[PDB]
Amino acid sequence: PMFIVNTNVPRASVPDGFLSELTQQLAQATGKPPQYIAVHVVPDQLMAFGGSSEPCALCSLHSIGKIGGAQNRSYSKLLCGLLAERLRISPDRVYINYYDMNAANVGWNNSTFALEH
Amino acid sequence: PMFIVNTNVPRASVPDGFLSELTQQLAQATGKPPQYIAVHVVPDQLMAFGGSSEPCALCSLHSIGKIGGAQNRSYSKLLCGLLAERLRISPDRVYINYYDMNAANVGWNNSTFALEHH
Amino acid sequence: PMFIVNTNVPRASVPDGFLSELTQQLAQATGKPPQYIAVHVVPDQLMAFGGSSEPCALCSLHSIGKIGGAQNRSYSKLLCGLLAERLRISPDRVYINYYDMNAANVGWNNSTFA
Ligand SMILES: *[C@@H](c1ccccn1)c1ccc2cccnc2c1O
Ligand SMILES: *[C@@H](c1ccccn1)c1ccc2cccnc2c1O
Ligand SMILES: *[C@@H](c1ccccn1)c1ccc2cccnc2c1O
Repeated sequence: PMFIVNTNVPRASVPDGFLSELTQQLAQATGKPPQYIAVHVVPDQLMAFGGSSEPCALCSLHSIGKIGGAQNRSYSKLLCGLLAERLRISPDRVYINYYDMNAANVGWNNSTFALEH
Repeated sequence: PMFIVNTNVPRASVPDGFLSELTQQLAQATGKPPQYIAVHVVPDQLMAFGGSSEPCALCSLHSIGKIGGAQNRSYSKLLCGLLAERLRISPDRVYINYYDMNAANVGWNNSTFALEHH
Repeated sequence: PMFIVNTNVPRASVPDGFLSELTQQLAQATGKPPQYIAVHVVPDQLMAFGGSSEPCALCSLHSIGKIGGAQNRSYSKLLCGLLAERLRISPDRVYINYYDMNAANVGWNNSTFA
C-alpha cells in the first residue's frame, strides 16, 4: 500500500511524527505489515478546492486488494480524521482517489508482484 | 472533478488568478458546481518531453462520469488552450491523463460517494 | 509513454544526463520513438518506505498499450536498475505503478489519441 497527500498546508505545519503515524495507521487499517507501507507528503502546494485557497488536500491510496465500498469509507474516515487533527484540514476539503492495483501492474525490487506466469 | 498540472514553467510565470480561472472553466465544462472542483498546479518541475526541456506539462483530470471519447477531446481543447494562453506551453508538449473514477473509489468528507449500500 | 519518479534523494544527487538516459531507455523498452517519451523527476520529497526514510522512490509509467505481465517485469528491472545505479536507491524500496491507458483517455495537442 502507498499513500500520497498533496496539500497547500505549509511544511512547518506538518507535525513531528506525521509520516510514522500514517504508516502505522495504514498498516492497521489494511491489515498489512508496516514493512510494505509507503507514505509521501507534499506540503506548500499551489492548489484550490471549490475555488478557495483555504487548507485542502488531494490524496491517493494504491493497494493490491483491500479496496472497495465499505473498506474505502473506513479509509476515508481514518485519513480525513488524521488530516483534520494533524494538518487542520476540513474533511470536506479533501479528495482521496483509491486504486485497486492488479499485482501485475505494481513494480518492486526489479520485478512485479505477478510471479505466477 | 480534480485537475492537476505538473510543468517546468517557473512559478513566477503562473498567472495570479490561474487557479480561479481553471476552477471556473472546469465548472462550466463539466457541468458541475465550482464547489466540487479541485485544481492543483505544480511549477518549476524537472521534466523532459521528447528529450527536450522546453516548456511542457503532464496533467490529469479525475471525474466521476463525464469521461469519454468526445468529451475528452473537448476537455483537451479547453485545457491545452488555457495552458498555451496562460503558461505559454505548446499543446503538442502536453499530456493529459483522463480517469473515470467510480464513486466508491473517491473519498471525501470522512466517507466516499458510494452512499447507497453497506 | 510517460514516467514519473518521486524520491527523497536530494536534487544535487541527480546526475547530469538522468532524464535523457530515462528517455532513451524507455524509448528502447517500449519501442516508441523518443519524441513520444515524457519523463519527470521529483527530488527532495518527504517520504517513508516501511517506516524508514532511507532513499526510496514512488514511480509511475503510463503507456497506451505495451503494458502487461512480462513487459512490466522487464520495465521494473530496467527502471530499478537505473534508480539504483544513478540515484543509489535500493530496488526493494521502489514502487512503480503501471497504467495501460486507453487512447481515448490520453489528451495531447488539443485532442486525444483516439
Ligand atoms: C501496497 C501497494 C499497492 C500498490 C502499489 C504500492 N503498494 C502493497 C505493497 C506490497 C504488497 C505485497 C504483496 C501483496 N500486496 C501488497 C500491497 O498491497
Ligand atoms: C469530481 C472528482 C472526481 C474524482 C475525484 C475527484 N473529483 C467530482 C467530485 C464530486 C462529485 C460528487 C458527485 C458526483 N460527481 C462528482 C465528481 O465528478
Ligand atoms: C506514451 C503515453 C501513454 C499514456 C500517457 C502518456 N504517454 C504514448 C504517447 C503517445 C502515443 C501515441 C500513440 C500510441 N501510443 C502512444 C503512447 O504509448
